[PDB]
Amino acid sequence: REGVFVSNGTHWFVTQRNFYEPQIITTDNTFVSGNCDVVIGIVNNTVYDPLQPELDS
Amino acid sequence: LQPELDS
Amino acid sequence: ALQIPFAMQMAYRFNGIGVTQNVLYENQKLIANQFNSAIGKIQDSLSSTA
Ligand SMILES: *[C@@H]1O[C@H](CO)[C@@H](O)[C@H](O)[C@H]1NC(C)=O
Ligand SMILES: *[C@@H]1O[C@H](CO)[C@@H](O)[C@H](O)[C@H]1NC(C)=O
Repeated sequence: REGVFVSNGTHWFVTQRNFYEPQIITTDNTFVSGNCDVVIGIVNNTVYDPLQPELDS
Repeated sequence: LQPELDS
Repeated sequence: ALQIPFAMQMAYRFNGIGVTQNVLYENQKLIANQFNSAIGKIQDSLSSTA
């Protein structure tokens, strides 16, 4: 939604451009546009969903 | 959200 | 100077003008081909007359 995608060893994070601040790649940290097949340099990953930790109760 | 309300 | 992939720099320069980053990657080859062709036209314009 803002900033950039980043990778660790094998974790991935999102951060703002101008100061490193690694956060989990959640749906509320991200947004969707189209299927993958168009995109140059995309990577397979898990996007975390915060709703299911709530609705499981 | 309401579509997910099956829980 | 911090290194950044050029296609990601373009995505920010799009973001800066109020076009959302996805519109670049959804069109990357077309954008590159326009840009490359346009630089050809620049060279031709400067070749044609002083
Ligand atoms: C994530 O980052 C920390 C610091 O680089 C490191 O200790 C940890 O092992 C990394 N984990 C993965 C799976 O990348
Ligand atoms: C992503 O993972 C799926 C797993 O079935 C695989 O079919 C696909 O080719 C992978 N794509 C990339 C870019 O690795």
